[PDB]
Amino acid sequence: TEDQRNEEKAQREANKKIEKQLQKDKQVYRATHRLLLLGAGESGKNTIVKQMSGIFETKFQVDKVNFHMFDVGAQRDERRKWIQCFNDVTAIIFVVASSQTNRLQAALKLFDSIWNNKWLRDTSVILFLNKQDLLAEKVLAGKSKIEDYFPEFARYTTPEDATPEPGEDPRVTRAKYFIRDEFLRISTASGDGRHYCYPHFTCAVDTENIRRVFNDCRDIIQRMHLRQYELL
Amino acid sequence: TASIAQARKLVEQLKMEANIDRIKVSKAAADLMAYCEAHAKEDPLLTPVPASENPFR
Amino acid sequence: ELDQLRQEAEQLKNQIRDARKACADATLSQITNNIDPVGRIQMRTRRTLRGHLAKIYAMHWGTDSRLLVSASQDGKLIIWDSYTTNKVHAIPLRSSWVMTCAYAPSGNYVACGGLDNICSIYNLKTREGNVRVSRELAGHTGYLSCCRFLDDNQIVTSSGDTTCALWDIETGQQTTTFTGHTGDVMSLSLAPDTRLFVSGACDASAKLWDVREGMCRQTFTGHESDINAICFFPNGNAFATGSDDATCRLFDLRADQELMTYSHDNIICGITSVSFSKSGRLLLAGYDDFNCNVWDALKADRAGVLAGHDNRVSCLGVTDDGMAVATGSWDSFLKIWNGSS
Amino acid sequence: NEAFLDQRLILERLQVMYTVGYSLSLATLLLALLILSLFRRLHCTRNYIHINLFTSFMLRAAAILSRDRLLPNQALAACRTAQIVTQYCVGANYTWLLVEGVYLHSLLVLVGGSEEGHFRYYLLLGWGAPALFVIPWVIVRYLYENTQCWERNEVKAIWWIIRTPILMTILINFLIFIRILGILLSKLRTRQMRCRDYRLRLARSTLFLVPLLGVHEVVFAPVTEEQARGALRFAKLGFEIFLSSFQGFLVSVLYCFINKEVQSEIRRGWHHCRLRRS
Amino acid sequence: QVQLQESGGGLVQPGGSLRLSCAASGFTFSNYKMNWVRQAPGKGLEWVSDISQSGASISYTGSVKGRFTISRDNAKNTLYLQMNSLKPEDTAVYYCARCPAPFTRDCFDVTSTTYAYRGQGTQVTVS
Repeated sequence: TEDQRNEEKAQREANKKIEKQLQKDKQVYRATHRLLLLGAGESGKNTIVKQMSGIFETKFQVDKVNFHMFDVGAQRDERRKWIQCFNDVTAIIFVVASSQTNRLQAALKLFDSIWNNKWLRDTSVILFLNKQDLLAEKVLAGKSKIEDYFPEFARYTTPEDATPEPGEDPRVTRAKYFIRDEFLRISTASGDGRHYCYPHFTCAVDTENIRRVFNDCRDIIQRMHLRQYELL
Repeated sequence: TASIAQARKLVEQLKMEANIDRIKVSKAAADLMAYCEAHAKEDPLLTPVPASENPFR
Repeated sequence: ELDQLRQEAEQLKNQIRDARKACADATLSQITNNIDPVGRIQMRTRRTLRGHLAKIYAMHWGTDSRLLVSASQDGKLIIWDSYTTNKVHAIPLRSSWVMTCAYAPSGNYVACGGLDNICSIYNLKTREGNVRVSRELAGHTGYLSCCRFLDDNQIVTSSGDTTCALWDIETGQQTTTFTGHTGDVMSLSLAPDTRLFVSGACDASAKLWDVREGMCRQTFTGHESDINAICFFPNGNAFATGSDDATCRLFDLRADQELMTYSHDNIICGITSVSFSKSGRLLLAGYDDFNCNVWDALKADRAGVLAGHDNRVSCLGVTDDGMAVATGSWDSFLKIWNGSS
Repeated sequence: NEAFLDQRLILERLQVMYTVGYSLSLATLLLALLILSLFRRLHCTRNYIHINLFTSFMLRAAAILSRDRLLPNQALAACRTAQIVTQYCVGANYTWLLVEGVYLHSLLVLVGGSEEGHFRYYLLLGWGAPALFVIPWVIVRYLYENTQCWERNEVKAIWWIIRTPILMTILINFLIFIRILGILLSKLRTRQMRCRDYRLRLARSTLFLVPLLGVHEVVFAPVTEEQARGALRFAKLGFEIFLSSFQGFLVSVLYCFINKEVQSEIRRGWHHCRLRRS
Repeated sequence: QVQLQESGGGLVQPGGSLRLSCAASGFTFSNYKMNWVRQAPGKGLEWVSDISQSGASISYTGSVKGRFTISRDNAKNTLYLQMNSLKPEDTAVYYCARCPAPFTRDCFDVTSTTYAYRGQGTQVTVS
């Protein structure tokens, strides 16, 4: 009857308008960048949020590029169930207190679980090793914490390639690069996916962490595009 | 400590779920078969309906 | 003191095990050896729905088995029309991360929730014709796993913390608190007569709650890992549970023990969703190998395979009428399968 | 003469190889178009650009065969139409290679945004530039110095007028691929990977810059079998013929099948069809 | 249902030896990665060791490397930890945990205070 035709046509307009709205939203969704701020304990998550009800958001745009910072704080301790929800993000900004129990061991056991998860194997990670000044003070104070919590630390020499410290303590630089090597060897142990790790040293309180995040996100996007074109 | 209260509540729950009585698994299987055979015909996925009245064709 | 309580609990557990063993008389697999096999099930996809632009965690068939509402991580809640493939409504959500949805039995409201620890309800029948948030349900601590409309006025939802809750939309606050679980309450399934429900959590066990009285009745510890999906047998006296073991299992309330197991040698990946056919014979089960399966619930013999999905099948729903079967997956496609002969 | 018989035999062999190369080019191009049109899982601006490139190669590899078959009024009109379509499509091939390179470079260097609304501009350029620059050539040839079908171009006025846009487009392609190879080299040296990874750079560079051999081809596109005396004469007459045929074929093949998404899609389709059958 | 219950424990002198055994009877023992976890009397839970599905990949937490030896017996459904040359700092309440999913090389939520697949306490004291 004519009533059925009229109803079907009205549904057709409705579908057309809704699809136009979806088309408009597609550009914004594909343009924005999603980052998950997953930090272990109180390692500087709040101050990193400041510098850039269950979940928190900040819609900050840098260098004409938008971003999302997902600080999932008020969830439960267990992470094996809701962390599968974050396999579509571009990067997982990881924060470590490099200064109760061994916090570095817990950081490593969280990082390698993230790395080896069969759903997050396609998602890249950015490491921010906080508390560089605190680590420097601890090492210069003659405190035997890392040296006896990591037996392998004694048989270690500073890597030659990276040493941009103008006048910092050589032992402090050795500790920094030892922890960086620890995380990097965990990352490079298994290459079952198409993800990378970018370890930084968050020390300066300026607007440099945002620039580092932007550079690493651009690198991730370029890598995924080149791999999609099979050039890389 | 709160562990004492947790253990007491667990024991109480075990008591109240042990007070109940069960039913023979053979009778349970018989009931399941009876339902399955009774409603077997009205199953558009088990026995496909002819495409004339299929709405998703 | 505490050791005495532990010994008492162990003794009661042993008593429960002995009672279950004594009540075990026959085997469902033994007694089904004379039933006619279902045979190969041919299920060709009829409609494909491509409106979504991000992975899908939940869809829910409507009461009349025509409209289906599906949720994606892009913060959209699209209400489809299965027959004509049209979209009736699209609702932008406040929080992008939603892990569940529910279409009301009355067809008026729609629920949604996720990592925001909040359940949001979008009434679809307004004078202005706008899908506005009717009520917000806050009070849960962890993420919100599943929500299921018990009626047009109440709702039962299970959160990440070891706690479910029976809400009340008119006043907004919890009416009953269902405590007793040990891990994250992953799934939840009401009864056909909305008298009981089962909350399958990550402690490899499932409970049985009576909504009005509000205390647990039975515990079924058959599984050996996290339980991702749960669904009652259409009769209302049995349910099937999916887990990361790659095995479904069939419990019965009256027998208070398992009946039979649907494990297969070639399946290694876990189970996302489990559902029954209208008659209760077929047992659909979505897997992580991106290949939904069909099981003969009485014989543990695979009848057919609903292959065709690129990514893991995160949702699986059989229509209330029993005609179609919609399988959304992380590749953001809803496919509506159907039977033919 | 034994030598002259040798020339004749090798010329016949290279001619049949030429025809076989275009036939295989048509076969592979139909295969690629059918795959990218039927799989339905690959519908994006990149695959649309690839489809347009492959259909331009269809147009060339069909018009050139028609011209060869019709080459000795109905016959004169058919020959002139074939020659005009051949010129337009050899323009379109390199314009579409340029559009592909531009799309990749913009996608790889854009500072956010990810503008996917430029497909209209890409299509307009890649299908209109060639005609925009060929029309004037057709007009000037028809009105002044009208040859019956085509021959060796008499004047630089006839050479430049059509070799200019192609040369400019291939120069732009060379520059854009220098930029893209620089970015890829930076990425590869960031990981400090193996000599195999280093060789991957040169492999991808050559397999994506074969079109440069193609622009050399179209600079020396007319053949006429070039009866002369010498060794390099047939050396080039064979190498360039194989270059054209294998260039069309290698674009068609190695720009499509290496795609992991299409490979996974076809493997999935094959597995699902096998399971459904048995 | 997993029913993880350990053994051993007690009081030993500094520099002594102890042998902790873990008994599992509710699951397929050979498809899961079993890892030990200890909790100091005042501090929080601390991962100490692990072992792969077959018994090939073994890791330790540091300050226990070369002193603690972990082994498993698939046939006997038992997990072992041979701990040698103890210190007064080693006293804790050791828990025999278990990764949640099978056939996986990672497991989260093992060092958490509300995990469901770990055993009861095995007090170990050094004086």
